[PDB]
Amino acid sequence: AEPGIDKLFGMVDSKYRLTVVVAKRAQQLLRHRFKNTVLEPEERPKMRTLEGLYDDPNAVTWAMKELLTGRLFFGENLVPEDRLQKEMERLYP
Amino acid sequence: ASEEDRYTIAQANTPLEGDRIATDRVVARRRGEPVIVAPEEVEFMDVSPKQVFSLNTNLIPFLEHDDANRALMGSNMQTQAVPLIRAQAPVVMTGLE
Amino acid sequence: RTLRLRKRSDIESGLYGRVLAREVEALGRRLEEGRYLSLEDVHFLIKAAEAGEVREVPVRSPLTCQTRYGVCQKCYGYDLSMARPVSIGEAVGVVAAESIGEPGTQLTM
Amino acid sequence: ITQVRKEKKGAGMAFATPEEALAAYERGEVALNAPIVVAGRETSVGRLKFVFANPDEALLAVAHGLLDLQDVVTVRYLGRRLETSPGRILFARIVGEAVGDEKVAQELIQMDVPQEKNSLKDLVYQAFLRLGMEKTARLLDALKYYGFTLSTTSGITIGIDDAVIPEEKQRYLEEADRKLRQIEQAYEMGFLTDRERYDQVIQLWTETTEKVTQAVFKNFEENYPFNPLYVMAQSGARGNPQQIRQLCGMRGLMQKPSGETFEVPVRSSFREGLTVLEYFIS
Amino acid sequence: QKRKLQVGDKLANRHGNKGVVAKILPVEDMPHLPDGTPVDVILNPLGVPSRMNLGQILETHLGLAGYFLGQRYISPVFDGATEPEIKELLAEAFNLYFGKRQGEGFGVDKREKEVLARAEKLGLVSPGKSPEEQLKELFDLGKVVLYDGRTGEPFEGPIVVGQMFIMKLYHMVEDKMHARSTGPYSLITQQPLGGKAQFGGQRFGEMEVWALEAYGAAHTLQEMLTIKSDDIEGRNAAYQAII
Amino acid sequence: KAPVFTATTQGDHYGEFVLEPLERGFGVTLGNPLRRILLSSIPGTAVTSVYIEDVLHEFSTIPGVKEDVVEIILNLKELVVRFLDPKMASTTLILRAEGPKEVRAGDFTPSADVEIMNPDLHIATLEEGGKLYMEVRVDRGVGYVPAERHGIKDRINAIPVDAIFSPVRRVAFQVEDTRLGQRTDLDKLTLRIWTDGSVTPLEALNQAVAILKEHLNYFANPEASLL
Amino acid sequence: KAPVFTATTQGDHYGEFVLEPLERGFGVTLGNPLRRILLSSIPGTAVTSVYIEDVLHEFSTIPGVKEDVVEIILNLKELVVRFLDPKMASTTLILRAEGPKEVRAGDFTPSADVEIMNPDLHIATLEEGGKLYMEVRVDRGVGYVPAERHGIKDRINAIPVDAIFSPVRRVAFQVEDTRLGQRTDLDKLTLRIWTDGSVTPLEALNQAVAILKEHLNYFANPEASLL
Amino acid sequence: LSQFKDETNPLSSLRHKRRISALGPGGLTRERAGFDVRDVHRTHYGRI
Amino acid sequence: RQRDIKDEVWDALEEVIHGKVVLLNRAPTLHRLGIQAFQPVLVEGQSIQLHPLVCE
Amino acid sequence: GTAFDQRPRVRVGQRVKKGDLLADGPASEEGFLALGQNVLVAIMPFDGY
RNA sequence: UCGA
Ligand SMILES: [Zn+2]
Repeated sequence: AEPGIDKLFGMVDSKYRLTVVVAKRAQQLLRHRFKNTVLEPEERPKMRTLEGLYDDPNAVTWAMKELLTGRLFFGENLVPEDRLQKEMERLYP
Repeated sequence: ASEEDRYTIAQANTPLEGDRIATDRVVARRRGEPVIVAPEEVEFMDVSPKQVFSLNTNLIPFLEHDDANRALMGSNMQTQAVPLIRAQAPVVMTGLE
Repeated sequence: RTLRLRKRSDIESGLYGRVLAREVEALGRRLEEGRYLSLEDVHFLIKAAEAGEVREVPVRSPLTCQTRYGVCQKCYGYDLSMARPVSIGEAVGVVAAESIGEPGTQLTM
Repeated sequence: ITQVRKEKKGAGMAFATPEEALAAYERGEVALNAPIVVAGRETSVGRLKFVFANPDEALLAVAHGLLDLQDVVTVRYLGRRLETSPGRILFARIVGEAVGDEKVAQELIQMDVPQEKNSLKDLVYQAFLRLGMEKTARLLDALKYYGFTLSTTSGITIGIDDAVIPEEKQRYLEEADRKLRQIEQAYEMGFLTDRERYDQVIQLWTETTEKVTQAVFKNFEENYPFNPLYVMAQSGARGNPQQIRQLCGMRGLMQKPSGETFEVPVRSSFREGLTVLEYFIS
Repeated sequence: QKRKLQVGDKLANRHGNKGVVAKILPVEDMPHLPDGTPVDVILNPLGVPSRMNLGQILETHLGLAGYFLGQRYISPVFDGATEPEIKELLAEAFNLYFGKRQGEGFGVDKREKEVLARAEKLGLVSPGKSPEEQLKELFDLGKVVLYDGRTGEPFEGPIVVGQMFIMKLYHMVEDKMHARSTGPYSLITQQPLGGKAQFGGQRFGEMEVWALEAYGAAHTLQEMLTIKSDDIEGRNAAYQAII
Repeated sequence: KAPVFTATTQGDHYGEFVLEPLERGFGVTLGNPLRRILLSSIPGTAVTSVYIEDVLHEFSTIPGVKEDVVEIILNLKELVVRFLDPKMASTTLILRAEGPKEVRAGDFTPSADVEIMNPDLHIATLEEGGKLYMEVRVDRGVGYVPAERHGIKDRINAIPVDAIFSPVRRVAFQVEDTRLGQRTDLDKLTLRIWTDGSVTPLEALNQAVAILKEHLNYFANPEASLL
Repeated sequence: KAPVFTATTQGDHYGEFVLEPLERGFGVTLGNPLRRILLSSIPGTAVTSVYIEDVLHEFSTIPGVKEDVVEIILNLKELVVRFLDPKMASTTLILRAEGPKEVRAGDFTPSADVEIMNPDLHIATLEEGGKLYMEVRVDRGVGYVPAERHGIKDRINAIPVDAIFSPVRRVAFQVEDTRLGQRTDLDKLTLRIWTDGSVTPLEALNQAVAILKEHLNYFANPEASLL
Repeated sequence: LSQFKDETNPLSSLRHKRRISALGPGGLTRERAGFDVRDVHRTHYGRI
Repeated sequence: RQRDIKDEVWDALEEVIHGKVVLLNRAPTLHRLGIQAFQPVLVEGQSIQLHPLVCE
Repeated sequence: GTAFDQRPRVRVGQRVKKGDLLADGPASEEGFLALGQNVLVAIMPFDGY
């Protein structure tokens, strides 16, 4: 199975809540080209490659470990969507 | 068929010996009802059990050991067959080929 | 005319992943309400009933649910396939549908 | 591979000392898996002859060719003196190695008896319950690889003599013939009319079919427990009882397309072969 | 076009047992015999008891004893070879086989001794008899001693083998296999086409939709019914996006 | 002890080998790997390339010839030919059969560095006045590669055939008990080598053993690591 | 073409080595030979029968000791030693402990160049006043030799014991088809090997491969018997 | 009652030509069929 | 154009393959398990491989 | 799309009786229907494949 | 109409 699942499900009450979380965060990772994330070089989800070993481009896996640490924060009505989305596309290109 | 329902019809598997009836009790039927008969009431017989099935179904050896389902499948699959360049006829067949 | 107990699989389908409606006293181990059920729980109920301690099994059921245009978790049960309490925003209508739907081919007998 | 192999060859004789029984084992007076008696406490020849301090030792001794894959032997294996089969120890082992610890693993599994469908199922449930998703998945896959290759080593196959009709068929069935002669001589004596004759005959073939079916399974157990067909459908690999009955046994009477069941016995099994008649009715 | 049989193609026998090709094995590894002649299929014994067809079994036995002989076998339906006949065929072919190794400077293989010994436990071969006679019986039963072409070691018990008739079915993976990324659409409704040569995608049935909902994948379903299928700018803006 | 090794050949065709005594259970470990690589990595020919001045494709029936083209191809991969030189990669062969005379591997045009192991191999039964010109490139390589996975491109029609190299017909090893050693139940391994003549049983075993020991001592300096 | 060899090991216990990639079929070719030769060869501890004071039968219980005789025998089998000098192929270790003592593999009274690589093992427990003396016979060699084979009796009442030889426990290699670039035909073969501490896994391996190229180089001289 | 010949093999066209269908224009149709329709009558025997 | 599947492609599609997974369905669709999802692994052939256990 | 072929089984010349087969068919082996082949068959659970 |  996908590594670190049981704990993931163990976090959110709704089995589906996790999905919303993963989706939004991962998409945000694709937005900024991975400079947002709380993962350091050792935690970077490197994918095995014959050519050369690089970071896995897939946003989903990234989101997985991202929440796996717990450095993130998830909640409904967290902050107004305005300042929430305006300062996200600012900090990073 | 209508006339078949009339007489007493034995089987091809009857106790054939010396062109005569061997054992007293013999396979037979009327209208499709299995009944044991005697050397007297014998009226008709079968040419060969082959007639009790179709073409492809008759190309299956030891078919009496296979359930009807998979037999059916075997036959229609014989229809599904394709040509073969090196094709080799069954080294065990029913001799009908 | 001898009243017997529903065999294992029956109650296993009946009480598994249930939610206690009211408190239960049997065999010294008290079962508070709202507590879900597992094979351990269900088999325990089995044995308890075998002792003639209990017969009736009060539980919250979809029928007894007053949730409108849907249902609740306390009225439903586990997620079955996940063995854990059913998640909110669940497909339960379709769940049910398929659940009894797949067997549709196998009752000829 | 988890099956416990036992032989009836040794007859389970009475020995005061282990050594006597051992010499008897060499001379062929006893079987390796035979439940014989030593001193005041009975035991298999293997439980004595083969003694292992730990699984790996037994693994070496067996796989080296000095012992068969399933026999009654003695081992410690997580700090207890137990008498079981190599495939059993292997079982608990692979479970543990799949999950990552063999303690709880061995804890929730049956360490006595061979593992078939339902037992496996129970274990899977206990797994996804006490353990968690990924663990259970890796477990299952271990069962896949190991199991597949195990059946591969087995080479268990199917052949004409691999299901043999019990000797009880001839006897009980011809008995049913005599009984039919009774019912028929009744029908003309006035004691039995037509319909009730039909009923007596119908129950006659009922109980006949059951006598011979019972005979089939009993024969497969009492004699050839390692019978491939038997074992197969038995452990829930592939099959059902009625199948085994019709394949080796009496296939049983058929049903008219109108829905009123036939009065004529089909007798002979699939391997015996069916006459044209039986085949058509069926 | 010459089409060699590919991996995954439909094949079946006269006795009504189907299947598809799974991973053709190299000539190297294969369960050969003391003559070093490996087998060509190695079909699993499962579908036999469930689907109840013994004809393939008997056919395979007659082919076992018959391969050595090469003579043909006419077994008309309900009238033909029986257990005693084929039994004699087995005893015959074996006599001449043990003969084949006897004069060629061989004898009983230790691995075969092992298999015979293990089989002697369940009474598969009548005990008290020498391994020669025992292999006569075993071979007669339809099964002989096979050696794994991978390890070289024998198998725990005998394996029924022989000559049996099969067939290469019409359905061929080289044809049935199809896929499409973005193709044309129906005129009436922008829903994609279907069929193979029409270059079109699969349809998602009502029950498919239901199952998808049962999982509770909301977006997967939405994208399915919209972006992924006929949506106005949806498919277009999609291609744009991934591109 | 001393591993007494006796090596039996017969011709370039059929030969066996016996080594006794040996350690209990070893005979498996010897016998199978040998056979494995013995049936695979051994180079051979079974031709590849074929051309005829009369044909469209692998099908169209040549007048004066009983079998069609692809049947003559059924007779191709079944043809074994060895070169008298180790260093000749590719080659070519020329064939002419006119009149009502049959065609066989021996009917070819002999040359340097070529020998046919089966001149009695039937090709086509040529009827009255059948005229046919033929040419084939018989190359050498390893294993078995179907015609569809390798190209040719000679002339107007250049049609590949399967390449079954593997000159070994078959390998059968048997582990028996030998009286030839100190203890009890030893392994006398008899490896039976069936070859077609492109390579004698002896040298077949030789090259097999070569790749064996080589890929064996392939274990070099590794890289360790620990959790 | 470039059979990269990697070995990741831990302690004198475990090691896992992969040759990635390898030719199709070769990955299964080296698995079983290395398997059986690893387990049927490579000598080691090999502990035989031990005399015991006051202990006659292998059954009769021993006063002043928790575990019975047989349990102790198991504990003896588990132990592992090594001869520092190839000169000494046989030794007799001894131990004597009385009273309430904790009896271990460490308490074992030493010997000549024989060394115990297993310092902590629980052999037995002695109750108050428990008297014990034993002299154990230890040797070398490979494979497995149960109490049936070796008839070893040193002193009068000495009791034969199953001898553990090969340092390795199990091997059972895991091979899998891998993929690099194109051509799915590659082999990923992996080995899980155990060691009792005598030799580190890498050592056992290399020794095996030595046995391998040796027995492989057994083929030189032919003897021509052709029929 | 008229469709593409079965040329999948010789035995294909053979068998196909030897097959009979109760369907079509003036037989029964898919919508109407019972048990007795597709069943095998007692006197079927050496006929079908 | 030109079936020239040479390594430029065969190994790039790889770089996009890892992570995201696809779905497989076997008609009829009865249980939701009739549609499951698996990590794509490219294999030589025109056929489809699937885990033997979920096949049921 | 199934190929139709007829292979001559008679030599350059010989005399035959009436009914003797001079040519094969899409599947015909010497006057016998040849569907598949009789090739060697084993029965066992091989690596669960 | 035929596969599954
Ligand atoms: Zn509610």
